[PDB]
Amino acid sequence: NTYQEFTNIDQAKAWGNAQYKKYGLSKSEKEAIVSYTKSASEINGKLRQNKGVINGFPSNLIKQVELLDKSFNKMKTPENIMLFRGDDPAYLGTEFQNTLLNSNGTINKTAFEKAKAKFLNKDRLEYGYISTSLMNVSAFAGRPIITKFKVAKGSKAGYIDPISAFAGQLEMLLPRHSTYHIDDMRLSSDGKQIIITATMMGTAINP
Repeated sequence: NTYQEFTNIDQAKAWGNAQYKKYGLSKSEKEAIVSYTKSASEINGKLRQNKGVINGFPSNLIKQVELLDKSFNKMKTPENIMLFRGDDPAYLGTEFQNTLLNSNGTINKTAFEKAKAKFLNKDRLEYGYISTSLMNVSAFAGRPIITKFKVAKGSKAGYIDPISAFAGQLEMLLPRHSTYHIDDMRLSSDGKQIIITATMMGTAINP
């Protein structure tokens, strides 16, 4: 029914750190996660390019992917929670790359209508892992698309921030090959961003 939305950075940090302490990640799992924060766009890129098939990857990358997948057996959220992600125009498709944004920096309204027609009330499968934050952090202030994921209690989700190679993102990671349903899409008050609300469902990878 209701999803916890953190409104205070220290509260979010406190809750996240308490979750992390309980996971009991293996040494190999922690290594795989640290590496993921340094090289996510590459890993996620290869997963998208190959539709989740890792057979042709280098041996070290197969091992890293298997360790990440396995880590989510220890990383579940204990409550209904709201997660946040910032994205650039290519997230909506090649066609939006050079058309979503006006010269002035606002969302083009015709491009917006094409995006809702394409995505609103539809399912979407993501082959890569999904990096998110416990809040709408300053790092995505400049990003034209904000997604809010409703993640249900018991779902695979881990607070990896304490071992991230990068600071200040309140980072919660979700499994690869996950499906979410886009419930709503609207413009922000100042018209510079698309706010998407989505309900997270399952992943097809359960090692």
